[PDB]
Amino acid sequence: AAHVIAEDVKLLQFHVATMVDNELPGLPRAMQKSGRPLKSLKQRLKGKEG
Amino acid sequence: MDQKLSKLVEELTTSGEPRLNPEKMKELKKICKSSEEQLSRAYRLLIAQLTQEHAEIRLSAFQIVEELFVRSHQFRMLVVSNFQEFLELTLGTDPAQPLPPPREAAQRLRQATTRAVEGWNEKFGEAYKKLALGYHFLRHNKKVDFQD
Amino acid sequence: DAEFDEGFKVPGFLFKKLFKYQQTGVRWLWELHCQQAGGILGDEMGLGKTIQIIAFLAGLSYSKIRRFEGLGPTVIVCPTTVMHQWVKEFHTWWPPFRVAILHETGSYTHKKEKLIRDVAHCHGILITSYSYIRLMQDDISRYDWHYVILDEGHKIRNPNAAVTLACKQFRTPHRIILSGSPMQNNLRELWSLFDFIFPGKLGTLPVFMEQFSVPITMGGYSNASPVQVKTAYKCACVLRDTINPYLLRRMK
Amino acid sequence: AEWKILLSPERVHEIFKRISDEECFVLGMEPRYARPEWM
Amino acid sequence: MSYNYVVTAQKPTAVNGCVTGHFTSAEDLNLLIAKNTRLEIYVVTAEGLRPVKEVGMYGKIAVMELFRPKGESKDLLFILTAKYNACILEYKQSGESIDIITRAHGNVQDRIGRPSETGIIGIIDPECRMIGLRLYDGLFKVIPLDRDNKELKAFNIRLEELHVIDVKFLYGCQAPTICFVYQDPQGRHVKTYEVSLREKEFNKGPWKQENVEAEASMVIAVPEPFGGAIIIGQESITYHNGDKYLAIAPPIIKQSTIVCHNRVDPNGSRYLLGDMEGRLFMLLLEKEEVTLKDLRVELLGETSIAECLTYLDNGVVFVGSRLGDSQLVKLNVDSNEQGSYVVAMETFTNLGPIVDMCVVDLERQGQGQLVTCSGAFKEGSLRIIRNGKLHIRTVPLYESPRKICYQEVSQCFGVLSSRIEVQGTTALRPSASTQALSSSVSSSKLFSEEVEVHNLLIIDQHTFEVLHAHQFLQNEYALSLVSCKLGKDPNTYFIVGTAMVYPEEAEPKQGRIVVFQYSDGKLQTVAEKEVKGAVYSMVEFNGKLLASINSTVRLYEWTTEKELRTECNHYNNIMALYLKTKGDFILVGDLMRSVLLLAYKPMEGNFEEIARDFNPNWMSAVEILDDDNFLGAENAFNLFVCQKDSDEERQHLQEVGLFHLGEFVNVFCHGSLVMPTQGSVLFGTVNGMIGLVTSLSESWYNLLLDMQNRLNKVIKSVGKIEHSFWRSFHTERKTEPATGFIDGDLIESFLDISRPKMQEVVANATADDLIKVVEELTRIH
Amino acid sequence: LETQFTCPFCNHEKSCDVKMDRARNTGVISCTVCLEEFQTPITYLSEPVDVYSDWIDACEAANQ
Amino acid sequence: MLGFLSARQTGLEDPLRLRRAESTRRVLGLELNKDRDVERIHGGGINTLDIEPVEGRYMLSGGSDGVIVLYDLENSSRQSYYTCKAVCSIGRDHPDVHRYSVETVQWYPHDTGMFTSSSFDKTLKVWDTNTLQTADVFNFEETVYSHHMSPVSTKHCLVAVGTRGPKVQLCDLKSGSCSHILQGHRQEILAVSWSPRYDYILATASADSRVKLWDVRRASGCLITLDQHNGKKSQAVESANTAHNGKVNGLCFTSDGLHLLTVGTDNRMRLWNSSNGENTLVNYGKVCNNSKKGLKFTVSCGCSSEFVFVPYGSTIAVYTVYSGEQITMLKGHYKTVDCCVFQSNFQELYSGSRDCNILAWVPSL
Amino acid sequence: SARAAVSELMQLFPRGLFEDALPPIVLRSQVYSLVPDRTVADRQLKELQEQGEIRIVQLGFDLDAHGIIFTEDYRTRVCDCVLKACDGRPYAGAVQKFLASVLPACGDLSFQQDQMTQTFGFRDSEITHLVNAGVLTVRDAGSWWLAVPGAGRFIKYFVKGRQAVLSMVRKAKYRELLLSELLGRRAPVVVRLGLTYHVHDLIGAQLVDCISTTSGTLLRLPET
Ligand SMILES: Nc1ncnc2c1ncn2[C@@H]1O[C@H](COP(=O)(O)OP(=O)(O)O)[C@@H](O)[C@H]1O
Ligand SMILES: [Zn+2]
Repeated sequence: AAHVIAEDVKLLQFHVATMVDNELPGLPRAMQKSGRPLKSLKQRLKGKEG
Repeated sequence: MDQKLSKLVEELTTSGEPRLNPEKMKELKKICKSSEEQLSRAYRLLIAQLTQEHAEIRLSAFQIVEELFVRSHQFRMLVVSNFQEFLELTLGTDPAQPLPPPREAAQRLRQATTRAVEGWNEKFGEAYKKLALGYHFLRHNKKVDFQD
Repeated sequence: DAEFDEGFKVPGFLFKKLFKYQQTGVRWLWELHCQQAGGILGDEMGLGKTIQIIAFLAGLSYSKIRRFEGLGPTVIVCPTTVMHQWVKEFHTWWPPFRVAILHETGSYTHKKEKLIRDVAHCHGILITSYSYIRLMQDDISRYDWHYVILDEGHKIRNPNAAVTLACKQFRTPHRIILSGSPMQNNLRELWSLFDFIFPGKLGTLPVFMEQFSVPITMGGYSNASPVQVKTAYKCACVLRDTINPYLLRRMK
Repeated sequence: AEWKILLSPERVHEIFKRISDEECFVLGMEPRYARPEWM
Repeated sequence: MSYNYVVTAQKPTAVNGCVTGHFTSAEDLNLLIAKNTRLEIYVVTAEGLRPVKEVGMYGKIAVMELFRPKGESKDLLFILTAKYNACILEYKQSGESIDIITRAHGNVQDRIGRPSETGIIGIIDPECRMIGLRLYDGLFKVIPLDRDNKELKAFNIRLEELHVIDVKFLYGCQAPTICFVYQDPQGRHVKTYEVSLREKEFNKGPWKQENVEAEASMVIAVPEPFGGAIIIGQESITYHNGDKYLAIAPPIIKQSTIVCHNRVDPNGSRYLLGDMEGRLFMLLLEKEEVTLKDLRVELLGETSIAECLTYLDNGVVFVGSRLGDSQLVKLNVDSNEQGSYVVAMETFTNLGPIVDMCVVDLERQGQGQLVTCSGAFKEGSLRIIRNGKLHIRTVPLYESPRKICYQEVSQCFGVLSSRIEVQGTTALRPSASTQALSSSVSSSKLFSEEVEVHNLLIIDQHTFEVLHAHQFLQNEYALSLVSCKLGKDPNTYFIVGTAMVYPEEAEPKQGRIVVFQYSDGKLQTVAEKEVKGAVYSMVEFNGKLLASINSTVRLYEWTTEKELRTECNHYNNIMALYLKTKGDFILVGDLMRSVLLLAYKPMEGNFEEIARDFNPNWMSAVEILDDDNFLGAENAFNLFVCQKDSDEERQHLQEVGLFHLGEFVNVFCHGSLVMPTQGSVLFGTVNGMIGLVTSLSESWYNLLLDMQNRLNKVIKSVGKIEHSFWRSFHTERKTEPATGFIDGDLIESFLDISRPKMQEVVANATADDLIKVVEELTRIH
Repeated sequence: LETQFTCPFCNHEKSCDVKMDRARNTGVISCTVCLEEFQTPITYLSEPVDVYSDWIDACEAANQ
Repeated sequence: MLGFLSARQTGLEDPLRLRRAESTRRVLGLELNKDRDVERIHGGGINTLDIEPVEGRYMLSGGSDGVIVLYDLENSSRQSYYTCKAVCSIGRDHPDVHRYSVETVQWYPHDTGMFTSSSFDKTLKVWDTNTLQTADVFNFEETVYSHHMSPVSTKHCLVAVGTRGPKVQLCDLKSGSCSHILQGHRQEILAVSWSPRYDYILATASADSRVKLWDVRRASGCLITLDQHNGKKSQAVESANTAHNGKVNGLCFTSDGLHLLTVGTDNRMRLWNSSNGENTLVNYGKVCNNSKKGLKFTVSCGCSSEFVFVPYGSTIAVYTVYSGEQITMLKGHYKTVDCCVFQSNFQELYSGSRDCNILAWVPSL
Repeated sequence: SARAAVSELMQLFPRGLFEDALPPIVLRSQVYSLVPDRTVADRQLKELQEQGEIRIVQLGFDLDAHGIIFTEDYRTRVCDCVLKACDGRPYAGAVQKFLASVLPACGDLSFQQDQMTQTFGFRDSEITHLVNAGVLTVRDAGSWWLAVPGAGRFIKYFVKGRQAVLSMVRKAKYRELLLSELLGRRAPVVVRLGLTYHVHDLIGAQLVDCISTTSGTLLRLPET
């Protein structure tokens, strides 16, 4: 379906983007156990204690 | 003999007279009675003038059209052909194409065209089924107040 | 010689050996071929189906029916256990056919890809196991095959198995499935089967679940409500109506 | 892509991939270490 | 529901198809002539034709071609039926027994399709490999012969050109090849194709298309020595062979189009051509070493209008005519001192299209006597019928009659007659109107290539000679005619409704009712009445004149001033063409609404639509059988019987009997040719068939229906064609099984079958009672 | 608040839009698919959702 | 016209000649109702009309306001001028009225004892002619733009349904199995039609702007792929590659199922051969459509030359199918026209528009 | 015949305006102007295109814009100008291969990737070479239309000229005007291609009503 493939490419795009940038405006954070999000390659090297 | 017709309708329309000048009105009557393709030429003049953006000009054009309608038979077929667009430009049924200013001229046009449609339905309505359909369509779909 | 509707002739002596039910099955199968749709042989185990398929194929080639004149390069996906049985039966019943094995045992002793190419260019009946299809899916699915007979295809009941997606690549419409039990755990197997033979008939998979899997399955529970039982009965009747033409299921 | 058309990555890659070396050098993408379609 | 019985008073006589060949035996030169449903087998003797068999097809014979497959001793016969019943037949004579066996049979009708303008065309490849049929536009049905079918399986090869004029199978072709002329907006063209049975599709022709004469209307397949084919135009003639392009323009053919052809020589060096006018021509192909050199056209002479002709041998040519009497002629080597090499050898009587007919008890006997407007343009003649077998007389007119009526008081026939003039105007031949004892010209004040002229011919009803011929105005068509006395004065008049015909209007808008009185050998113009339209029909109605203007039926009154005065009008009619009367009831035959039972109310003095049928049938006749049983014959060769039903529902007439007569009923008329059944109405037809329809009783109808079922179960049709299907009511958009009718011919055939067959039929009373009953039924005719 | 509403007749979501002619104190709502058009006065407090809800009552009230 | 009668009586010309010549002459002289008037019952525009196949008497009609009205066309009165009453109605108070505009309504062919109807409420109800009660329903997941039952199948009774989803449903009326879908399109499906000649050949067109002739027995998607330019190369099954440059919202097989007429929102119509989908380059000029939903039109039958009655703005435009001539324009409506039907018995046309009118065009003289 | 009509219309092309860099271009609509039978016009144009005398190119400015160009003008101008301005830069050879292989073979309007990759052995690099030559432009991913280099100038001038002519007809009385009056009138500077050229285009596309009057053919705007 056009809308199903729309959603699945949306999901593949989402996974790549949250792989290099998790904290996006409006979009949900990639989730993980213990109630916390993940940490992307941009958080590894953002600021103090980066 | 086309220049004089255009001239005459030009004075009748552009003057913005509240009432038609009867002498050149009679000249137009006689000269149009001369020929039928010339009657169509006068019809085209009237249609062109009606589109132009001024309520008084449209009032003058509509009054001329009513005169010819009541007076001529072929003119009746010719106008009821495009009765759709004619009603659109005179009644302003499509809100996307309102009536230009002034407001007084627009209201006078509205009243006069309502009455003219009523009279035409009374007179030629059976003779032109499309006129009866248009009357009914105005009366219900657009809900035009014929008692106003 | 037995004469079918349009032009399908099978040799009379070969027709004679067949039983009543088998020749009925041959007629049904050729009708399926006329419509250009797939099908499943639902005959219970041992009622005799390899004979049916061999008879139909031999008659088709013999009939010279009209890309392909008569029989084109087919393929028979079979479990490894019965491959030499297949070769023996083909040789016994119709020895004209060239049957070449695509297996490590095999009879080629060269590059397999050469064997597939040669069979494709020779209108031969290539037999193979599911493993080669899963592995050689690139090479198998390029030769414009004619038939894709699946022996004991119920292996394919897993819709997303690599073998399933591998075998669902052949572009021909003539797909045959041989299994006396073409449903073993639940309706999803049935769905995948009719996905392989006739992709459209049952809807897309989630639609199929919602439309039949729930009203049918859930209505069979011990605690089923009578109204729910009637609902399941209705849907089961409807589904049997739907799938009737494409299963030929005779019991013992 | 509004004038509201959802533009796709493949469209983009094809468009960029045709850009010549000179126009991208003009844009500032140095053509040898940055080619706009590797984005 | 109603009960009726039709029967053949006289079999059809016109010929619509004739082919010569060796069918009875390999050596026999057989001449087969296809009368509409009678296939007459003759043997071409040294003199005349020797009859050998006549048989009854259950189908209007549309196609008839003789062909000899490979290995076949004598030619096989392939015949197609208008209802698309296909049959291949073989002649098997078992000594005295002549057994026309059905080799292969079947039906070839497509479920939906626009039946082609030029009618069914059936052709066979010269090598006898397949049969090509063109039934519907855009498709080309192909029936292989090599694949021996007992069912005549076929298949369709789509044809990118949709308006084909003609098609033929070219000679000298390794693969089957078709040439056809087709019409497109660009003009008329010619193209060729190659049939490929294995592919079931065409291929590129041996040679590409070409632009032809505008009216190229025939294609003639030349045999192998010359190859190619010959196109005959209205004006020019051409020959193509892919590269050879021979063209001629002999002016002699320009006057009339060439309608028919036949090859003379086995090599095809000689061809015959006949026009509508009946002039017979010769086309002669000049060879050169072989190839074609030159085309030549020469007038051999004139004959009856030849719908189809075939050279037999020895200069003997059979002229099959649908319009006039079929002819047998001798082609002389030398002209007959009039430019004519043809001399008539034999004439077979053909009641031509019976455009109108009237019964008279001439000689004041107890026996009826029919006088018919037979014939056509040049073959126009009157036949007179009596029992003596059916006696036939003849009275040539050399011009087409249109209506006839009898004035016993005047002892003459009012016979509308019409002739054609080419130019003011010039008559082509001396006809009855021009040869009259006396004549006059209408001079009316109401109104003020080749053209038609109408005349009213007053004919002695003793000597059959033209007592008078009052010619009508220029461009006036005398449509309907009636002999009667109106109002209260005793003068019986001849009333002629006419119309003003001009090429510029499709529908005549101007016509006049003219009342004449024939007295003292002279036709006096008693009165006139202008009307605003043609008068398609008038009829007396209780001392009044009921006339039929274009779409308005009105009642006219013969005033004491001897003038017509309208009383009332009725307008709910498309075109009120046919009118009949019984008491206060009228039966109006609309052009497509099929009936309108109009009952005249005298206490008011107007009309009332008592009822109407809403099935849109296209009428060709109408007649009232009883007070509440109405007969009507539609144009598609069917009979339907409408009966008053039993609210507004009472207004709906009901079609109770449906029947496919297979002929075009031109006219009904009450009467009987002879001195259990009730009423009697005779009808003529286009093919010269004369028939009789009568009522029955219920128990008799049931019995006869059962007998017909038994006969169908017993009697074996020619092409294995089921009788019920043959008589099934049929229309382009409808098909119903026959009811309420008892086929006369089948029952009357009860006699000519052997006793075991009666006992089989009468397996459930005795056979002798049925023999008596069928004899009684035979009595009425 | 939002401005596009399901057409009450052709049931196509977000297919109706509004034009508030504040000059004439009249707002128009028109279904692009079925071309249905509803006219009604508006005041300086009115909003599209207020206009739309006049239409539904007009539909139901006439549908009585 | 008298010449035709002479030729017919004399047997010169087959009666076929007169019949088809007169039918054409009637179709040419068509014009607005002199002697009919259709009773007014619809509060909204009329979306569809369907004159019955057999006897051509009764005429369903599906309003934009959810009501269905069943008409009678035969002049039961004794006057020359009359009106077409309404026999019954699925009014708004009936317990089974559609909640929204009725988009398609079709008699059951082979028997008037039934009629099918569809609506934008995602339902396809199967009524009874006589008892007038919805003896079934098929509920769908998206709005139903059009449906069509096969006009010739004596064997199968499938009902193609083109909805806003890209899947062509094939419901059956014999035991109801609405599972079947034809995979391949890409967007909404605005029209579907069954061939009149071949039982199983279904031609659907979608807003993604291509028409695709399926065979519903096969398992190989579609057969033919209609392409404006009919170039050499071939393609797989999608809605792509532009039968028209815009939405295709119209289909009609010509009278005997050979060709295939398609109007589309790019203001063009095209006549395609339906054996090989070969655009036959007839053109028809500029025919104005901008309807966002299905567009119904018809072709004449039993006339010497074949016409097509295609809505054109608020006017019906008559073209000759094979030649492209614009024969005339019928100008009698005030809003856009949406469906026209043809009465092959008497060569009459009925037209329904958004202005809540059903006009009758009858031949003059 | 359409062949004549395209010939005369090609004569009207002011080659000097485009410094003979662009081959003369004729719009299909103008072919409809001189040949009223629209269907015959299309059939005969298809006939010519099959024969290989002309090429049809999607000009893109309107979906119904198909430009008609003689094949030899196309080859001459492309070889001359492209190879001259591009002597040395690589795509000259690729364009030579294209003109040698594809254009004589298939006259099709669009080119799809599979055809060039397989039937013609063109690579992605060579396809990009063409695209930069101006000879191809992107229809879709992996799809491209044939094109004339430099067509943008002609397209811009044609668009402005068409709208200007339509405006001039609009501003005449009735929105009407006689054809002779228009042709004799002094052309606006915006109308760079000549008035007869644009008038044929307007008439052919039914943008202007052609009314045959006693004084000649009048132009009237159809009522919108
Ligand atoms: N008419 C027959 N003649 C000879 N052998 C037969 C016949 N029918 C079935 N058989 C044999 O029965 C056995 C089972 O048939 P097979 O198709 O191999 O298994 P299944 O019936 O489970 O598919 C085979 O060995 C087959 O040769
Ligand atoms: Zn809506």
